[PDB]
Amino acid sequence: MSEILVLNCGSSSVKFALINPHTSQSLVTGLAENIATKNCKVVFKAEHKIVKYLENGSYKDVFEMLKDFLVENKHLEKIVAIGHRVVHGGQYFSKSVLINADSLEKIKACIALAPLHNPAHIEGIRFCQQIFPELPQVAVFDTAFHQTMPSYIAEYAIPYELTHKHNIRKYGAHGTSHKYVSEQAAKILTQQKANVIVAHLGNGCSITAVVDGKSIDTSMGLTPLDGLVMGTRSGCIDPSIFAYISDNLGWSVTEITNMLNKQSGLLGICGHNDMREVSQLAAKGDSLAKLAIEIFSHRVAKFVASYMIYFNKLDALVFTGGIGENAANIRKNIISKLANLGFMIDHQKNSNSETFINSKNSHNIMVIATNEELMIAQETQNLI
Amino acid sequence: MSEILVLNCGSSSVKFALINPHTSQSLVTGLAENIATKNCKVVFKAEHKIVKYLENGSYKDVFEMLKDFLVENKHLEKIVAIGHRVVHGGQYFSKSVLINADSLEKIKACIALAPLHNPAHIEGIRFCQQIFPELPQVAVFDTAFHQTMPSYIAEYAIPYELTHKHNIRKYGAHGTSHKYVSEQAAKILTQQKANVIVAHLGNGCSITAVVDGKSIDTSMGLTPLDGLVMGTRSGCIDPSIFAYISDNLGWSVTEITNMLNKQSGLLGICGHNDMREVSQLAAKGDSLAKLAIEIFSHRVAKFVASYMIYFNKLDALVFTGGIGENAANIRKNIISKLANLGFMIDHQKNSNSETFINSKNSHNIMVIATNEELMIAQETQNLI
Repeated sequence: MSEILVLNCGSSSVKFALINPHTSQSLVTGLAENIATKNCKVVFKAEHKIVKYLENGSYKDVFEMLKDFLVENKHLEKIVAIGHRVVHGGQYFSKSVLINADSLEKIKACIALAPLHNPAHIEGIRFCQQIFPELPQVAVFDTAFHQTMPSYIAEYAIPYELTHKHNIRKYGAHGTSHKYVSEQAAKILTQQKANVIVAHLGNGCSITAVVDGKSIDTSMGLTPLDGLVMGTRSGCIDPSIFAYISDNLGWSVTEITNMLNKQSGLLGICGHNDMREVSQLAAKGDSLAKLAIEIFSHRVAKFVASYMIYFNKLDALVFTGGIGENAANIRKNIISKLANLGFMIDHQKNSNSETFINSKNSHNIMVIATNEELMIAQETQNLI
Repeated sequence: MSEILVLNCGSSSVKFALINPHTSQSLVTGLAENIATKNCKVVFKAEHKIVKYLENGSYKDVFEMLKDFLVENKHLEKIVAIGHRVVHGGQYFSKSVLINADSLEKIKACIALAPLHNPAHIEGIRFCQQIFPELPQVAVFDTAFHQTMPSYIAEYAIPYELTHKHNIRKYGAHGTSHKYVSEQAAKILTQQKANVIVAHLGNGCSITAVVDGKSIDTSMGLTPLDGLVMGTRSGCIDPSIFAYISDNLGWSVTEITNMLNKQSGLLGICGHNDMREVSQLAAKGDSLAKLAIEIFSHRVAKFVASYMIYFNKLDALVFTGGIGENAANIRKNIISKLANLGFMIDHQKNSNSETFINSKNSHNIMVIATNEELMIAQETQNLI
């Protein structure tokens, strides 16, 4: 009957789920958003949906409302631990860990590496210590899975001292998703270990080569900004743009970096960050939306192609994430761009988002739902 | 019997060659260095090498000395035109052009794209207008060849206004070498234009996908900093490194960019920028030199793999440039990493850098010497 409270704390949002690790069931899921604004609200999804508005609600208010809900609905007594999604564990963590003085010190040190992510994770952990004092807590790092990437792949071609004294290298992210999905792939294919390429396509997008079950290369970088085109993130770009923009427009590094993270990607190209809206606009003939789809899909194809280098035999190309799981048109586009590499879609299977969507003469092409919350619950249960 | 004078006019240097476009023969080559300093000197290489020192010689003094040499050795009368290398032609130039007020205006508008070179190119042209008034002049752009890249490939995923108002996109470079080499490959391979991937590996390194003789994708970006690992340039790196260094170490955009351009690449990794010295050190057992070679070679292999998407049938992978033409160990290492993609080297053919260096069961792998000065002479001849 034990449950794990799973959290993903963001700058103005808290995503939560109550999961039974023994049954793998998600009993309650929810999302607080627009925190610290007049539009603050918390959506609870249990048997039925309940939306609770809290004008000007703070992060602490949100946690108190979450606790109130757990108490009133008699979940608090069943909860044995809290698992936190933490984006960046730097070179410190290659697996999940209990939250205590040491791990917290390290998570704090990694703020430098993921300044747009780790502060909120830590704030969440602190609220939980205050509000659920007697529960053990676990951190599950989106960089952990990628810690197996070898130096010749992960390191950049920069001064030794920057690499080693300042820990600058490729870390990747979405690790929990890539781990969960690649393990699911091996299970479905009845393999002990997966040899797959996993494309996690959602608001953020990344892709990872998994060889014998371990990440060997991945698209995000020092931070989740790098690699694929995303909702508001640029992904790959010539570092020369900093000097160019600074010299010519006078923007600061902070301003340029904010633009790459918040005003770029699909949003920058066509004016919409939501791929669903972009698809609908493109279908109606919007030229920029159509272009955004081409740039997005072509870059995914280029990464898949590049990762073929790692495989004597590729078990499967796997789609996951909000877009990967649901957007048949995007999967079709990416696969059409991979025709020369022996990938081919079965349109009927694709339209239904089946587990396998490839035709007969093609590498396996799979659609697998990610479940980061369940993975976090399991990682957490393992440590208590 | 006619001759073309080929120039690369830099801020403190003039590289020159006298070429017969019809016989393809380079009659004289040379380099003026340290112009307007105590150590100003001009090297002339014809039958033998001659070094002429000219303490504090002006850029104008250099040109008069060049003229004097061409008069004294009876070359001047045979010269029919002057071809100028221009590093960046933006979106204005997709081919070589005769120099006139119009084209000069356009070149001037590209200054922001190459702020340290395009001015020196222009000044050199003006010196030539004064000193060789009778001769037609042609500009040949390192960026022109890549102007066939389609927008969904060349554009970054950034705000529309940055792309279009401010011309921020991938331009690539080494265009004159990629064009010349793919042209040579076409003469050797089949009846049609070449379908080849060209890896130009020298002090700068870039790789290009050429389909039916036209560039469709290439590794350098806005400037020649991006893409492959090079002697002192980082190539690809997470843009997030700017905020990290600026915020944590307090460096300026200029200092960070200088670091990526001048202290990175092989030099940054192992302490040596010259690939020959890196190879020699690695061969004696230096593990960092070995790592530098692994990082360098793997990145080339990743780009080759990524470019496979463009080809129904790849005609050849082609190595060129100072390293590509001469470094058998480096080519062997790169092809080694491409084993899963059906590339295999023949060691004895590789040892002599033969036209074909692949073994029996392999895509074609070639070594073709580049000759950018000849290409500039041919482009120039074509317009006069």
